[PDB]
Amino acid sequence: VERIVSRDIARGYERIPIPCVNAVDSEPCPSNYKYVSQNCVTSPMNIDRNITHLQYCVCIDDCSSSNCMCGQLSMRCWYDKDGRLLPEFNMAEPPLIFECNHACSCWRNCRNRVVQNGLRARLQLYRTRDMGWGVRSLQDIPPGTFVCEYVGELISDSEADVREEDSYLFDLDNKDGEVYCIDARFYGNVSRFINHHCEPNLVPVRVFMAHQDLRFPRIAFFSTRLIEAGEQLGFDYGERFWDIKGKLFSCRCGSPKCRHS
Amino acid sequence: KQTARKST
Ligand SMILES: Nc1ncnc2c1ncn2[C@@H]1O[C@H](CSCC[C@H](N)C(=O)O)[C@@H](O)[C@H]1O
Ligand SMILES: [Zn+2]
Ligand SMILES: [Zn+2]
Ligand SMILES: [Zn+2]
Ligand SMILES: [Zn+2]
Repeated sequence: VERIVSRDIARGYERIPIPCVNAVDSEPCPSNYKYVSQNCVTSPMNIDRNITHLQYCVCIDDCSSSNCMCGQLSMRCWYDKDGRLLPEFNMAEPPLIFECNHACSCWRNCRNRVVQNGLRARLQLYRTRDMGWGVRSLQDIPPGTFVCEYVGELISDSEADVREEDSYLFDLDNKDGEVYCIDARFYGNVSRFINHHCEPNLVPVRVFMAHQDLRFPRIAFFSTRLIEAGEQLGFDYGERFWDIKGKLFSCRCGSPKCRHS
Repeated sequence: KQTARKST
């Protein structure tokens, strides 16, 4: 039967609690990592935070017009009045999103600000039957909604390559060269617990907010369809995960269209 | 790579 093993895994760092429950076994709330709500570093990363390097808009409205320069950078502003991605948004090949920033002329409540407002969906960490811990939604999530950010320790591609515990690494760029990675193993938020699914209800999108250093996008998960209350969250970890892990275990997502079973 | 990486 269900036991609530934590009131809030985030210790009050998010806008709402993220409880943890276990209806499967005797395990308490996972505690072998440090919950952080924003990315951190160990070794320095030298993100370009020169305020004069920001591209910004000069909008006199709420940034919902054709003329918003931040929208232009994003191709167009993809957010509707409710903060959801427009039906036209390419989920198969997402564009980079540039949200408004502190250099823009607009107000803090303009249209082009969603990820920077943080996690607001009611989520729950729970014990799955056969994939360890997972994350579910406690309420219906309409399509195109921002759900959570992949947060953790920002490291180099080189450093990521010597991290023995590799289950929580997320590459920020797929190219060769100077590339960075978020490791959610030691420091991470709720997204570290999101399991892989071959027909996923989340898609990761690269987003820029307070800085526009292209080496360091932030990773935001948006829903790809209506997620019903109770449903487990999942995204496609991608081939660079399964190329390594597929030699060790098979995918248990359960999709008829599973590509890693 | 030597380690598993999630990616877009
Ligand atoms: N679709 C899937 N099939 C089998 N194992 C999965 C899976 N998705 C995630 N996992 C497991 O979870 C790891 C990613 S970390 C995700 C959270 C994890 N379930 C935990 O309890 O900490 C993978 O290496 C694998 O061990
Ligand atoms: Zn604007
Ligand atoms: Zn702007
Ligand atoms: Zn704006
Ligand atoms: Zn699968």
